[PDB]
Amino acid sequence: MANVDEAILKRVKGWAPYVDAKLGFRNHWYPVMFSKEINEGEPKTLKLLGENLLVNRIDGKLYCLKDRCLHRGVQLSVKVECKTKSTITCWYHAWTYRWEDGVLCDILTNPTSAQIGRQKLKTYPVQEAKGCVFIYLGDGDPPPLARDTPPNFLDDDMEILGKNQIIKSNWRLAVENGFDPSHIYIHKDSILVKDNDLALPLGFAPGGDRKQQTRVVDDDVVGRKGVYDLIGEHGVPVFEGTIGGEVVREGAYGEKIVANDISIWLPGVLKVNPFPNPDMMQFEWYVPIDENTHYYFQTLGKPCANDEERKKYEQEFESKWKPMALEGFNNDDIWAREAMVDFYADDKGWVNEILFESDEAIVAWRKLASEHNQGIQTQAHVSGLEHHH
Amino acid sequence: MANVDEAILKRVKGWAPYVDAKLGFRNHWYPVMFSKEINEGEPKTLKLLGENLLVNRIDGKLYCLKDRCLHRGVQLSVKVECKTKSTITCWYHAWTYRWEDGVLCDILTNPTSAQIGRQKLKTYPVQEAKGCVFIYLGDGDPPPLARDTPPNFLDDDMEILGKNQIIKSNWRLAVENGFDPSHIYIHKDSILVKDNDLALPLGFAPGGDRKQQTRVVDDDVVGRKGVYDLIGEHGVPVFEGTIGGEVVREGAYGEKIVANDISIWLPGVLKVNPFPNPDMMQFEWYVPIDENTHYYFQTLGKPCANDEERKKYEQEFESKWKPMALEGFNNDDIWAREAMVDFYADDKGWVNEILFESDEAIVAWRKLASEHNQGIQTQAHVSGLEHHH
Amino acid sequence: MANVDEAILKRVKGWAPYVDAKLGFRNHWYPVMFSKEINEGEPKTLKLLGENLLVNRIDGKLYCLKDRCLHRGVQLSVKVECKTKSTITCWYHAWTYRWEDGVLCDILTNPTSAQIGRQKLKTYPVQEAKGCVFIYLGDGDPPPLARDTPPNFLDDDMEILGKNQIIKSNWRLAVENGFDPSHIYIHKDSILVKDNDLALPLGFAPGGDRKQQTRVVDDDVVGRKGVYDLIGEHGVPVFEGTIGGEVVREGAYGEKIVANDISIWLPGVLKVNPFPNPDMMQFEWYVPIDENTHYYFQTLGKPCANDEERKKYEQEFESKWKPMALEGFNNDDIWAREAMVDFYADDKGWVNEILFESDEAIVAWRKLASEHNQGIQTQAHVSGLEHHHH
Amino acid sequence: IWLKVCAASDMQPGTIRRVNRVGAAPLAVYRVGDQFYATEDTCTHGIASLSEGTLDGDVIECPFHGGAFNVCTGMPASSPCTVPLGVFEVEVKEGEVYVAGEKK
Amino acid sequence: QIWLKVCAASDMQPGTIRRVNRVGAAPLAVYRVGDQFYATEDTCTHGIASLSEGTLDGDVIECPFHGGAFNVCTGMPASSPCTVPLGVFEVEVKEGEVYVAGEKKL
Amino acid sequence: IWLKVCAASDMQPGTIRRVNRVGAAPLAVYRVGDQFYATEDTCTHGIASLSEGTLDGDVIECPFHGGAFNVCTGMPASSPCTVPLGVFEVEVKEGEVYVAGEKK
Ligand code: FES
Ligand code: FES
Ligand code: FES
Ligand code: FES
Ligand code: FES
Ligand code: FES
Ligand SMILES: [Fe+2]
Ligand SMILES: [Fe+2]
Ligand SMILES: [Fe+2]
Repeated sequence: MANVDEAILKRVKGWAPYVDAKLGFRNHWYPVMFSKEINEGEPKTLKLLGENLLVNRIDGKLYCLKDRCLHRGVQLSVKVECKTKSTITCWYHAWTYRWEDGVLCDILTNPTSAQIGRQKLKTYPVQEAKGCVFIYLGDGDPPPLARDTPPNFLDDDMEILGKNQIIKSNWRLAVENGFDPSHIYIHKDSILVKDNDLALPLGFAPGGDRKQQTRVVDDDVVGRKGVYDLIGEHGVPVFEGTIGGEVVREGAYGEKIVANDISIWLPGVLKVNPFPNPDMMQFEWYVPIDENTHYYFQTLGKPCANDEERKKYEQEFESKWKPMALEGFNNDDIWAREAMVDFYADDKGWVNEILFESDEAIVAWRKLASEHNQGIQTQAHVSGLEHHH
Repeated sequence: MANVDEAILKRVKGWAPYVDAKLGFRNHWYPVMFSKEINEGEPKTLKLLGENLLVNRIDGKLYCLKDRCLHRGVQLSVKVECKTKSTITCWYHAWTYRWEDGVLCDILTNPTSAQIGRQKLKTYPVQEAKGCVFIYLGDGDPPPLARDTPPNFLDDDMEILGKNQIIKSNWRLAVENGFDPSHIYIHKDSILVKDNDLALPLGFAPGGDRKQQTRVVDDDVVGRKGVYDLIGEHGVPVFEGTIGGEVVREGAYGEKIVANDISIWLPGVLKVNPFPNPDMMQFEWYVPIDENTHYYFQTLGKPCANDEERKKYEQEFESKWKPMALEGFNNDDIWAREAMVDFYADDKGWVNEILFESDEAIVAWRKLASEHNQGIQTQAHVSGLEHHH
Repeated sequence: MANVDEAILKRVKGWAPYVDAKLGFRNHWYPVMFSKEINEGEPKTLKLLGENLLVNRIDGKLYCLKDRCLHRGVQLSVKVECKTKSTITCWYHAWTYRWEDGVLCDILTNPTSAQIGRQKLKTYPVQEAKGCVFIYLGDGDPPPLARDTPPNFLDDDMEILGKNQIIKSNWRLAVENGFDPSHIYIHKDSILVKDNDLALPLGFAPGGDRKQQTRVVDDDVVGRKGVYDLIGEHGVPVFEGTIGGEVVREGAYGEKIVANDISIWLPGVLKVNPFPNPDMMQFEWYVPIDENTHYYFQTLGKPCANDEERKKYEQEFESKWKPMALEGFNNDDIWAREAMVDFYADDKGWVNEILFESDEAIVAWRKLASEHNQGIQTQAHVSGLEHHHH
Repeated sequence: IWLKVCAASDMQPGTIRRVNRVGAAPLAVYRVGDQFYATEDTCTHGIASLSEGTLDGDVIECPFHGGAFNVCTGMPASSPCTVPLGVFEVEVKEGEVYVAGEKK
Repeated sequence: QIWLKVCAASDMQPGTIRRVNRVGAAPLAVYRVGDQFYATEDTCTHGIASLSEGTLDGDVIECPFHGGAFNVCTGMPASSPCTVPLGVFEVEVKEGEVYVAGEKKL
Repeated sequence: IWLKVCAASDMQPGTIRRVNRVGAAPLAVYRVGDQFYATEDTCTHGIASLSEGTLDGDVIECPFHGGAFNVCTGMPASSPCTVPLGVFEVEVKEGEVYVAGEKK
């Protein structure tokens, strides 16, 4: 709330909460790194939803504390001092907190201080699943991780591999680009198309009514909320692009049929199936770091029944899928997102954009996100919630 | 309209519109490059009055389209796709526009879209004259280019040669420095003064009444609006510089008399005649790129009766006039403009400046510009004009 | 004088003026450089309290003029033109000013201008003491320099040596870090501790009542206004830091007793005595340059009876004190200050900070500064005062 | 040629009714007080349905970006709309609402 | 130490605050809201400020340091930045004398 | 010495009148209520003509930057002005306004 000019929010009556969520949605799980990236007793720093956080692994378990001392607000990470296995001591005046509950249990500079045991540093739930580290950037008891994950990601036999990086664009631009039916046009020359013999249209000529363009999911048992892109169920795919009726570009006529099952889910994770191969799936998150950047958390999943298969998949991922798909295909998505930054940077693009038919999918997502998000992260959450009696 | 604190505009009653015109004046022609800089079928990018533009040459004629797709607001130039001679296709979802009128004539990703033929990308008139490319950054049918050019620039026999570059200062600081009668002091040690034996005073002691210090032209046969600097008509040239009665500096006692006919014209172009030699003239524009920068578009004109004289002039321009005058003389004007940035950056210099006699020329220009400009460019023009019923 | 959100100032009822003083206090003397850094006839530029200034030495005496021409507001320093011994001429339209009174005495581009003799460029008092250059960033005749200096700094026998540099943090964060009794913890691994065999606790367990934690000075004959940190008078120093009752860190058990007499004085200068050695003192200023930066003006004093002792002191300063103390000890203070920038950058830290016992010293300082400062510098002072006398 | 849309009483004051036309773009019929007007249903600025917007007097506000049109003239009333809406004459006879088959 | 004698009920005007110092313990603050009496710890839970030096508005006490506030009856935070509840101490008037509990409730 | 400006009648209260003097800088005459005052016409902050300014009571506001002076004392009343204005003696003899040759 109060993230965007009220005049602008009053204009977008169909999805104001979404436009206001420049910092992301609070009270949702978010992947921030892979398990193998955080080692025992080796605290790591990160910024999520605008908040600086510290993550550490103690006796194998992950703990998350806000990286900001309660005293004078410095980042503990400037000079980490973990004097005991279960605690971290601020380098400034030695206020010491327990990783398990953030309680201020000691203060080396004043053992008699009345603050001892009467203050608590913010902590956030952390959970590891499929080799990924998820942090619940929210308050109170967290919901099951499954609620904030796409279908099948947590399947017992689904082997997950991936890559993560920081991209310079607001998370919403990333989400919309990923779920944008017609943006497929930017991938027409991707090495993956030719190299993996893909069938890939240039776009779609919609068919049927509005309701038929998507399937809004709000009745899932685990509580997940999302939208499926069904433009291809009544639409005629475009393989011959014309200008003035003359053919100037053609789509790809490969044999492999992929990405005909696309869905976006809160808090902001896309599921493309099957992709990049007929027997694989891609799940990618666009995690809010701050108003201008996000984590592009990419994962590819493929069923594996045992170690031999998991190992085989890993070798194929490193030598083919990572360079050819995650990079060779999605790299164009990265600069496309960056290209929309200016138009939306002053929040005016949310009013001036001129949409066309396929954007019906994006609109469905904006409405779903606005109605089922679990909270709007505000700058006040970052500095400290304010309230006057 | 509304670019500066209202409290400040309320104080500068003599020229409020001018102080408000931080982004320049809309509905005027502006030179942005030389004809030789844009070849057939090779689109060029530039920013004018804060707007990103694309210029292309098709069948020898120039066309200008706003470099911002109507759809998601990306710059078409990120990845230029001119698939047919007369059109340009956005790299994102393939919305295709005609260079001639900006009409959205096709959409490769959805040939059945109802948006086809119902939208138009902004276009701006472009005209080439004297080897220079002028763009009418305005709306509706443009006025003759002559209205926005100094007298004689378009003379049939006038041979124009020049240079262009981007300078880091608001356009108004550039205009004022150029039309400033006393700024001649910064040129006292210019190589041109000695090398071309120029007579150059340090300044002028005004004579007569202030009304006689300038002469405003409110209308020409073509609608020109400008001001002539007449400080030398009744003033006394100052060649000796004294402090406490002692001589500490001297002006140049050369034999060549130049720059005794100086005028400034809307939208912001200076004419110095004769300069840098008794048989030449200088015409220079200070074109607004954004609030912090401008194009310093310099040109030297010399009447030529035949191809022999034009060739000779070109040789003299390259070997002498460009390096000795355009660079050797005007380079000091560049850092002078940059030096005024801080004082006016917070808009407070427009209130706190302490003017003296020779500034009557600047005041006349500010009033002329305020009363006869054809429009104030606003940030809303850049993002999209707004009006709420 | 409106430098911060009014809602925030209304909340900090105990030291609102201080929180509002983001640009520093006007009408106080401030050191900006050392005497040996400004030579005869060679104008030097610097920014103080947000104002660009020019300092010149003429016949050995220092003069200070604002580095902004009255005409079109350019910095005269872009191209310095001192055409006569007592004047400086703007490089743009040649408006000429006298260093002694800032009067516009000539204009080379128009010697008949009505502005000549009627306008005046702002000048500021400048005084040299102990090899340091102090500028009175204020209006009207200045008070004695001693008012804005800590006790003993100006002692005839006190030989002053030091260094100065620009640090990226608001001056207030520097002041509080310096006067902070518990921040001594960040110095536990300083090379000075071992290399100079110092006794240095990790912190203090306070004793006595609130008023006993400090000594607020507001009756000094010279007008000095400051606060003494008396936490060690009733407190039990901490030499064994514990977590869960288990010792995890120890203080330094050296023989040299230092820093047991610490005081902060307006406009923002700390005195640590004795330091870094039992026979020396440290005086350091945190001078406002702009809202994001300050000069960290460090000086060390040691009584010297003659040139012989002054030379030995200089050699030791260069070989030991400067490297081992001013840098080896204080460098940690530099990044500590920088570490607090984000929390207070939006002014919100002034409301959300959770203080503990030893911060009583900081509170005393904030209150002293709020009540006894000689003026709040504002952005309008920087650009040009604005008003309507109604 | 005229299209019999509905009974005047089928619309409460201040409401909008979308009229689908096979092989053609849909129209929007607005009841402002006791008067009826008609325009194309699709906002000229995007893909929004004006029949799902907000009627304030004789001005229809688009549900997507807040753009607006005067339903009587079809001219834009609020940005970002810039392209005029197609207007259709409406006639109410014997309590029945008819809308012209062609824009005008 | 169960019941600490504070003062005569008559010694406190409605809407005032009185600090009660205790040897070996942290000070308390006794508030008079109308004709009723309440008590909490005197030290603000957000720092080192003395609530008896703040401003009482009805049954809400505002800290003089950062503007945080608490409800004097429940001890619950009423305004940011305060987040930690105050310990509440029972207060009784016997024979016109005000007494405050030596141990906080619960 | 004394210069003849005009008849007190020619000036309505709250108005200003510029007085051009041969071979000398211009003056400004102000009529506040039923009293007349005079000062240099040129603003001390620059080259503006105060006669082209706005009079509010006994305070004249410069049209260039909004600085102001009290016309009776010549003392600065509004920033950016800082240099006091030169004041000239005025005398109304026989319903006629006269201004002194030099500043008082
Ligand atoms: S800022 Fe962390 S203990 Fe003081
Ligand atoms: S942003 Fe250009 S076609 Fe979509
Ligand atoms: S800006 Fe200095 S003399 Fe003009
Ligand atoms: S789609 Fe109607 S205002 Fe944008
Ligand atoms: S000490 Fe009470 S609100 Fe901070
Ligand atoms: S010239 Fe009068 S206020 Fe500047
Ligand atoms: Fe993509
Ligand atoms: Fe010049
Ligand atoms: Fe320190």
